Amino acid sequence: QVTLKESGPGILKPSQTLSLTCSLSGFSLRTSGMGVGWIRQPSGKGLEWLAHIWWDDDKNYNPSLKSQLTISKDTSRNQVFLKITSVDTADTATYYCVRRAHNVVLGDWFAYWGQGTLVTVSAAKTTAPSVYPLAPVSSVTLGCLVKGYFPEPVTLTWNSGSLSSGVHTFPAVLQSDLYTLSSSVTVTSSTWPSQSITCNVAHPASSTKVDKKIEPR
Amino acid sequence: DVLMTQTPLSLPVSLGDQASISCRSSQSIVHSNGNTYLEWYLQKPGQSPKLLIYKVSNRFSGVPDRFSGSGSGTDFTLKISRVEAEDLGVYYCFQGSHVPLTFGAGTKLEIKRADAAPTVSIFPPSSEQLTSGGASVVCFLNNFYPKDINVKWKIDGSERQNGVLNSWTDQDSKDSTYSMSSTLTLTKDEYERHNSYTCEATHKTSTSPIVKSFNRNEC
Amino acid sequence: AEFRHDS
Ligand code: NA
Repeated sequence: QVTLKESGPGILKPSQTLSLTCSLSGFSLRTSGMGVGWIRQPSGKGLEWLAHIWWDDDKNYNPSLKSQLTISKDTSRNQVFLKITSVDTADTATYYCVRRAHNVVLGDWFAYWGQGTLVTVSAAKTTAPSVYPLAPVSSVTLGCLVKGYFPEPVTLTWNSGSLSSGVHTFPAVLQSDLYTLSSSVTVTSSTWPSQSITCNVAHPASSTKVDKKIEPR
Repeated sequence: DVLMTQTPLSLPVSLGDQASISCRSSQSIVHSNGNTYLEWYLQKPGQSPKLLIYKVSNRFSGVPDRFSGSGSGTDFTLKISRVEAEDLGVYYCFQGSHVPLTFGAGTKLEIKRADAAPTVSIFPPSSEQLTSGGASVVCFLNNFYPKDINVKWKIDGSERQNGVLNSWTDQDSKDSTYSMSSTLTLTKDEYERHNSYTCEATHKTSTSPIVKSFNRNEC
Repeated sequence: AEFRHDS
């Protein structure tokens, strides 16, 4: 019954301006000593505090980003906003808005966090990946290579999921402004290339669906 | 800015073991009101962080009393007497005394297990990629422990730094191993000017590096 | 530099 829900664009280009919103309920930052604020976190990385707004309109900022930040509020439609100007690829992160009071009764701490929202600052345009098989040069390992796609995400299976044990599908990474990812499969040698091993890959945003059988060199 | 130095950044433990995490401010974080706003947070994968401890040693509602925080001023500590599955995740210590509010790097609470050398395999560019004008060599390093590992690429004997990209998986659900994937990306032109391609892995499961390589001709 | 808390 006390909740925080972050709203964002999803995506925007560098040197543009990010506008975030946070829908409060189960409480007012109207009430004395109440405050709400923002903390973000790049994929797989640390937590960076950004800004906090108090019931009385007092505001606090991170020195690093004193020029880019701009926290605001709206007492009766019950919402809090933040904007970062001239954004860039490093501002790509998950953004949480959290609650915190400056008095010992309402809870002087970050007890309540919203589930968050992903902002990704990219100049990329939708791009479909190129899907490549990786056959080897006593169990045998094969792989799939899915390269240069934007945006996230792609999905991968092997033999449409009937294969699963000994599969490692790796976190995707940036190459230029495109994502590349890979997956591997391991089976006993008395299986491949005697049986057939298909790699199945999707990239919904470009409607791309590829099924790539591996073959021996 | 008061930096918060958690040590260790990674803490392998067993299930039901005692576990401790140091967090040290660069400066005092006792607020003039008298309080020390040193908080501890747990983030599990795919979740937002959760408050465990506040004001150094006060356990948050619902938190099991096997979590305790101790300390004063600058030196702070989080202990877990009998570690359980659900405790696993990243622990952040935090100060709310001095603006800018700051967290530590994060101590990942991961499980320990017997050591295991990685299963390396190399893969040249496929026909498909080649007829596109690009060349990537892929090396997998699967099911190893401990998580730390050094990979090198060598082309015709010389080490290569630029144009490489790595990806690591989180500790596996079953065997608690880590896996790694490394890709070296070249222009087709550069690929077909050089012949020998080598993926070399060193790990504290051998003094010898695991070497996997091929020659472009015999491809 | 101090964050705001009630005394
Ligand atoms: Na817990």
